[PDB]
Amino acid sequence: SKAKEGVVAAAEKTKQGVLYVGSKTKEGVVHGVATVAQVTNVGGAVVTGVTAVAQKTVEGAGSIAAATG
Amino acid sequence: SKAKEGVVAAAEKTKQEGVLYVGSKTKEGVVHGVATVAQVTNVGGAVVTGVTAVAQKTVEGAGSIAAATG
Amino acid sequence: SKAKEGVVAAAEKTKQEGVLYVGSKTKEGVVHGVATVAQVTNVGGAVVTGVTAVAQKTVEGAGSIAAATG
Amino acid sequence: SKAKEGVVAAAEKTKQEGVLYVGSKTKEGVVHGVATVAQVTNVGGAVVTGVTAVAQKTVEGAGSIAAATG
Amino acid sequence: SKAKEGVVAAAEKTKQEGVLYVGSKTKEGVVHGVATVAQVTNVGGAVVTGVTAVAQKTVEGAGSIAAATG
Amino acid sequence: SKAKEGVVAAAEKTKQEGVLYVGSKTKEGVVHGVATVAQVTNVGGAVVTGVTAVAQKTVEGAGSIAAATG
Amino acid sequence: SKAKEGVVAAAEKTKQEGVLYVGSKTKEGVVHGVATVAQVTNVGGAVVTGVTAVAQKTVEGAGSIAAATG
Amino acid sequence: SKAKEGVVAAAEKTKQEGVLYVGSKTKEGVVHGVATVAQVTNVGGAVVTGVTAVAQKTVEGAGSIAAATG
Amino acid sequence: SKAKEGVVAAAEKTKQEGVLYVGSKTKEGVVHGVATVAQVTNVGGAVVTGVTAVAQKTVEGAGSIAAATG
Amino acid sequence: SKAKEGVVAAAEKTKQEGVLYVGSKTKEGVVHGVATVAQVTNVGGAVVTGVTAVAQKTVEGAGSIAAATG
Repeated sequence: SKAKEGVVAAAEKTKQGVLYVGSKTKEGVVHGVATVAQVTNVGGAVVTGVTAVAQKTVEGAGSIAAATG
Repeated sequence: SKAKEGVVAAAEKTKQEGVLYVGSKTKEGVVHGVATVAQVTNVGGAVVTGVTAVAQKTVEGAGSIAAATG
Repeated sequence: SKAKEGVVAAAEKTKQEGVLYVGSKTKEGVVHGVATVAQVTNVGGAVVTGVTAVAQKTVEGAGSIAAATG
Repeated sequence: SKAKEGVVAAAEKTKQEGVLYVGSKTKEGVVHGVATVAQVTNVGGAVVTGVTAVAQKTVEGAGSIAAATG
Repeated sequence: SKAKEGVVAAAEKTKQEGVLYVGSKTKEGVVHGVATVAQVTNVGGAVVTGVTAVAQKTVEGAGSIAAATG
Repeated sequence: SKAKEGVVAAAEKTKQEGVLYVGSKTKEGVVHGVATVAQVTNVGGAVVTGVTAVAQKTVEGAGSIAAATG
Repeated sequence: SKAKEGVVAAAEKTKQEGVLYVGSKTKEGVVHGVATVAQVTNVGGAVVTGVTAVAQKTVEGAGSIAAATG
Repeated sequence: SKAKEGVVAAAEKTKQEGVLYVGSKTKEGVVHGVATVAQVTNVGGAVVTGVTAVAQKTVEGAGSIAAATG
Repeated sequence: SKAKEGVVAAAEKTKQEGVLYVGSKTKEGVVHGVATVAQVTNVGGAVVTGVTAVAQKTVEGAGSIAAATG
Repeated sequence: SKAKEGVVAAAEKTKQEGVLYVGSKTKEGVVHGVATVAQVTNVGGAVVTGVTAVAQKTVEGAGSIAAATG
């Protein structure tokens, strides 16, 4: 009895400045997340560009659980 | 008895000057944010994509992803 | 009786003039952030990709990744 | 009974003029952040990739990665 | 009964003028951050890659990695 | 008594399945043809100027360019 | 008494398959033809200026270019 | 009494499956043809300037260039 | 009496499957033709300037360049 | 009486499967043809200047260049 499952228990969180970005381009090609022709979780930040800035980003209580077959 | 299942349990949160400037000047931008050509794709946090991509204070709290397969 | 599972228990967090300047100038950038050509890919912290990539104070607290295989 | 399991228990965290400047200039940049051509790939801390890549005060606290094989 | 497992219990953390200038200039840059061509690949601390790569004060506190064979 | 003359004396001629093929393909070309100032110019042959310039059997007989300046 | 003359005596002629192929493919070309100043000029042969310049059988007979300046 | 003349005196001619192939493929070419001044110039043969410059059977007979300056 | 003249006399001609192939493939070429001044120039032979410069059977008979300066 | 003259009496000609193949492949070439000044120049034969410079059968008979300068 094939059963390609995935057994997941996942979370908790019980709680109780200047930024400047200047840019100039010409003829840019960007591919953020591709898939050509197999899972792809994301639980934190994925930043993609020609200029990519990430500040104070991934702060607290993440969970990723994957399964397969 | 094939059963391509997935046993999910994913949630909890029982919680009891600022300047941002972005100036840009492009020419001929070709952007593909999230593609799929011819298999699942979860997202539980930020996915930023551009020619200029800024992300500040984004993912804070109780982020949960389960996955299974077919 | 195949069962290609992933047995997961994963999280918790129980709590109780800064200047950033980025200046750029390009010509003919070709950027591929996360590809897959023709295979799991978890992401639990930051993935930053560009021609200028700056990450500050990013991954602080309670990250968990569990994977399986078939 | 072939069962390519991954047995995971993973986390916890129970708590109780800074200047950054980045200046760049390029011509003809080709950047591939995370590729896969034709295989798990966990990520629990930062992955920074560019032509100029700066990571400051990044991975501070409670990270866990668990993998399996098949 | 081949069961290619990975048996993981992994974490804890129970707590109780900084200037960074980076300037650059290139021409015709080709960067590949993390490739895989044709295989587990964990990451539990910072992975920086570029023509100019600066990582300051990054991996500070409570990481854990565990993998399996195959 | 200035006299900044010019004597031009220039003419006479007392005369008693070839295949040509040109293909061109351009993206974003820019031409300037003969002149720009911020100064005479006598022409009696071909001045051919382009991104693809072909001149076949052009100047034949009694080309008689005269010039004089002061 | 200045007389910044020039005296020109210049002409006469008392005269009693073939395959040419050109293919050109360019991208982002820039051409400046024969002059730019910020100054006499006499032409009687083919002045050909291009990115692909072909001149066949051009100057035949009594090319009589004559110039006299001050 | 200045007289910065010139006696210019020049002409006569009393005359009683060739395959040519050119292929060119360029990217980002810049051509300046003859002159960039910030100055007499007599021409009576072919002046060919390119990134591919072919001159066949050009100057035949009575090329008669005459110059005189002051 | 300044007289900075020129006596130029230049004339006469009393005349009673060739395959040529050129292929060129360049990238990022820069050509300057004959002059960049910040000055007499007589031309009566072929002046060819390129990144591929071919000159076949150019000067034949009665080429009579004549110059006189002061 | 200053006379910075020049004198020339010059010409005459009283005349009563060839395969050529050139290929070229370059990258980042820079050519300057004959002059970069910051000055007489008589030309009587093929001045061929290039990265690939070929001249064939170029000068034949009665090229009777002359000058008398200063």
